[PDB]
Formats: sequence, structure tokens, C-alpha cells
Amino acid sequence: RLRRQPKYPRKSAPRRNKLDHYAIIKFPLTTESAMKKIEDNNTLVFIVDVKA
Amino acid sequence: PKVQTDPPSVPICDLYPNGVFPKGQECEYPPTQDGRTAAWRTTSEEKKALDQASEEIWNDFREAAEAHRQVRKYVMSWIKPGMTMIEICEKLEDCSRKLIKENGLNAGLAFPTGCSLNNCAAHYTPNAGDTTVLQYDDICKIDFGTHISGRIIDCAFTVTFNPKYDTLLKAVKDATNTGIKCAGIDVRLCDVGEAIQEVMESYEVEIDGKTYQVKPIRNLNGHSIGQYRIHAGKTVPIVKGGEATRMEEGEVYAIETFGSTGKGVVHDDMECSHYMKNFDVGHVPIRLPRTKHLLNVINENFGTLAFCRRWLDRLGESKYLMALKNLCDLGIVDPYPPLCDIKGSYTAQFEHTILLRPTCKEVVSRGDDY
Ligand SMILES: [Co+2]
Repeated sequence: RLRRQPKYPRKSAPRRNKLDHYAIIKFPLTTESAMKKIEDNNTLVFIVDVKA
Repeated sequence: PKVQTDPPSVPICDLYPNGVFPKGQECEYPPTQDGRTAAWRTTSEEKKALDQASEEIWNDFREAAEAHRQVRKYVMSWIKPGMTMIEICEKLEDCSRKLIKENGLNAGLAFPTGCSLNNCAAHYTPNAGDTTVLQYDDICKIDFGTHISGRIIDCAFTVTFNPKYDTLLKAVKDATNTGIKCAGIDVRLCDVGEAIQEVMESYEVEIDGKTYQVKPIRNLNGHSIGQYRIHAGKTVPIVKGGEATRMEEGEVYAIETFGSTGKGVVHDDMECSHYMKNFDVGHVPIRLPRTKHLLNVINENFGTLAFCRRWLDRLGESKYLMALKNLCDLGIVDPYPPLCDIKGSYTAQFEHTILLRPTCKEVVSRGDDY
């Protein structure tokens, strides 16, 4: 069984990574319950992409 | 009784150890009684007797106004283009603190020093890191206030360097003076708005080859001052068609007047810096320790008077604007973000605090400068 050796790439260029770190973090959250976590738990709350 | 040094440092009370402070401009109330003049109360009848019953209250306004006069003369002495307003505000505040010899809430600054540039109108002071250099082609509204035992005096003027603005300055000054003389006892606020609009609109401004018409900022208006309460709940308008409420004996008023070469209305443009605890709200629960701590700090140090973020950083408090907006949502403190007109417009303001004495009308904030 021979490994495929294409005469040409079917896709001209690799697809760009459209889900990057700036896409990972949407924005921080500022609700009242959140503030408790930064003070007492040393934890940050974030809204992130659903696919991350 | 000593004298004041060239850089003002002697407290006002030291200049008048006797206890009596220089009186403002005494003016007879307008002859709005259908021609009959009000020059019947100046005689020392029971009117003057009950005027004397509140003499000690007036003296506080007199010393506060004198301190304001010296502070603004000092500011006029050294103000020049090219220096940022962070150090300008620091100099104004420290000079006012030394002249008023603040001690807790018995004496101190009534509200943060507002220095609005160009289209901005009021309630702007630089925050930490605000790098704004002044320019030759700038106009600035220096609004600051001092108080003695809560007797607040509010005064404001406009500084210019390019001589192309003198027409607008004189228009706004004439409007403010007309509002001053029009005010009186038992007169409707709509009348003072009528007078201000009818004096101020009859001026034309020629700036940079473009002819503009100066118009009042219908959004802003004057206000009444109370004991530790800058806004007593009565607003004197500067445009036609207002309320029909009267002004009564024993009240004090800040007759503000704004003029713009723009649209005559303002909105919130940049970051808020002025804040004010509500005089009417009572006890509202808080759930954040930081928020509670900031609340008690501000009510101990600023009470019901207005404050700015510079005054909180000056106290060593950091990481606080969070709990500050938390108090804002809880309704304890109301933010007062800067009010600005259309970009490229210019605004001028002149303000004076007036006293409704039983026998006469004293404009305590009057000075030789304006
Ligand atoms: Co005011």
C-alpha cells in the first residue's frame, strides 16, 4: 500500500487559525458575585469562546 | 491682624481675627413691584433685626468668598499655556487649602476644581496619568468652590490666551451680570431665564473667519445651595420657558450662565471624575467589604460634598473605582461625568453666588476681577 503523493495540494494554503488567544478571551466580567472571587479566591472571571 | 504674603499662605481668619469678614456687593432688589422700588427695607426696621438674627451665617460666606477671591487672583497671576492642568489643579487646591485652613468638614473645598477645555462645559478634572498640555488656542472654565462649616460659595470664570475670544467672554459676562441684577426676592425663575436669554443671544462671534451666534446651553442651569448641599433642589434656568417658582428671603443661589458656539446642548463625552453622595438617600445595604470601606471613608472625609478621584488617590486609597461604581449603582453616590458640546465648539462660563438678605441683595462672590 503506497502513501499518497499528490501531484498538487488540494488547498492552496493552510487555513488560518481563526480561534486565537484574542478570540479565546472575549471580555472580563464585572458582576457583584464576580468581585468576591478576585478578592477571596485569587481568581479571575472571564467570558470566553464557547469552543475553547 | 497680619497681612497676606505674596504667594498666598496666611489663612483668611488670621487676616480678620476680629471675626467680621469683608462684605460683598450690596445691591437693592429689582423694582419689579410694578414700578415701586424695594428701597423700603434698607431702613433698620424688623427686617434688619431679623437680618441680624442670621449674621453669623453670613460671615462664613464672606470669608469663603474672600478666600475664593485670593485663590483666583493667585491662579490668574501664574497661569500660562504649556503646563498641564494636573499641576494647575494641585496648585489651586493646595493654595485654597492653606488659605481656608481646612480641618475635617468644618472648612475645606466644596467640590473638585473643574477645568473644562474647548467644547467641554463642566464637571471635568484631570485624573491620574492625564497628560493634557495646555495650548495658546485654548479656553478654560475654572470652577472651584470653598466652604466654611458647610456654607458653600460657588464661583467660576473663563481664562483665555488667544484674543479672538473676548467677544464671547464679554457676551457671557454680560449675560451673567444681567442674571445677577434680574434676580431678587419673590421673582419667578422663568423671568431670570427670560432675561438671561434676551441679553445673551444679542451677541455675534467672529472666530477663524466664521461668524457664529452665541446661544445658551439649555441643558445647564443655576442652582440653589444648602447646608453642606450644593444643589438645594431649585434650578434657575438660562433659557425661556421654565418653572414658575419664586425665590424667597433667606436663600442663597448660584447664578450660572453658559454660552457656546455650538448646538446649545451637552452630553457625556469622556471619563467621569466628579462624584457626589446623595443627600436624600438613607441606609442602603452593601455586600462588598471594599465597597463598605470606601463608603465610610468618603462619608467621613467628604460627607455630602462633591469629590473627585484625585482626592481619593490623595488619601492613599487605590483599586477603588470598582466600589465607587458599586455605590453608584446602589444609588449612594451619583456620578457627574463631563458635559461637552460638538467637537470644534467653544464654551464660556461665569458664575457667582448671591445672597438674599432681608434688606438687600449681596453678591458675596463679587470681586474686582469680575
Ligand atoms: Co454650579
